[PDB]
Order: sequence, then structure tokens, then C-alpha cells
Amino acid sequence: CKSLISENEDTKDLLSKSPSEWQDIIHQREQELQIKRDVLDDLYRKLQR
Amino acid sequence: RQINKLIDSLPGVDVSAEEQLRKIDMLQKKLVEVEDEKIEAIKKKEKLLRHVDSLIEDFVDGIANSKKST
Amino acid sequence: HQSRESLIMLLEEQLEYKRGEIREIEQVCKQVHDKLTSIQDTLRTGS
Repeated sequence: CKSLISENEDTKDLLSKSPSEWQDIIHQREQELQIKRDVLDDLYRKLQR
Repeated sequence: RQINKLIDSLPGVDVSAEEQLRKIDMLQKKLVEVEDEKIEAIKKKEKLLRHVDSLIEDFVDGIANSKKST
Repeated sequence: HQSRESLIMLLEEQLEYKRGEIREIEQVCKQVHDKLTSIQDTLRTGS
């Protein structure tokens, strides 16, 4: 059990619990998506002339 | 026979030079209007290219301040 | 009556040259505008 733990990286990185880093991933995901949508809307509005 | 087929083929060989002269004059006229039209064409092409430069700059600024927001 | 008519053959050669230059200029900027519209549609589909 200690050997399998020691030799595998994934099973040590994901040691069960979620700190707030998942919520920070969700914040960078949502902020970068909506700004892309806004700039694409601006481009769509401007280019149609 | 090449002599015959070349002397009858001078362009306007059977056309009086004075209508040659009105057609030339109106050619320079319509030329004046065609470079004029090209001057509006190029000015509005530059206007759309400047609009394209402005939206490029705005989009680049949006990318820059978004990827440095976090 | 031929020497002055040289200016005429010159007339059509520069006229056709400038027409070719003009036509390839609206062609290239129309195909750029078409590319821009296609890109706009592509980014709208990805939204």
C-alpha cells in the first residue's frame, strides 16, 4: 500500500478532498468564457457593416 | 496578300480622325471620373481597414486584460 | 494623320492596365471581406 502510493503520482495528487482550488478553476473558467462571448458579440456587431 | 491584309487592318483605317478626336476626349473624361471613383473606393476601403484596426486593438486589449485578470 | 495615333494605342494600354489594377483591388478586398464574414460566422457558431 505504501509502495503503490509512493510510485504513483495521480493517487497522491488526488488524496480525496476538494481546498477552494476547484472553485478558483470555476471562477477563471466563467470569467474567461463571458469575456470571450462579449468580445465576439462586439466583433459580430462591428463586422456586419 | 499580307500587304493587303495589313493595310486594311490599321485600326480606324476607314474612320475619320475627328470622331477619333471626340472619342479620345470623352475617354479622358470618363477616365477622370474613373480615377475619381477609385478615390472614393480607396478612401472607404481605408475607412473599413481603420474600423478593422480599431476592433483588432479593442479585442487584443480585452484578451490582455482578461488573461492578466487571474 | 499615324504619329499622333501612337498616343491612341498608348491610351488603351494604360487604360486596360489601370482597369486590371482596379479590378484586382476590388477582388482582393472582397475576398478579404468574405474571409472576415466566414470567420465571424465560425466564431458565432462556437459561442
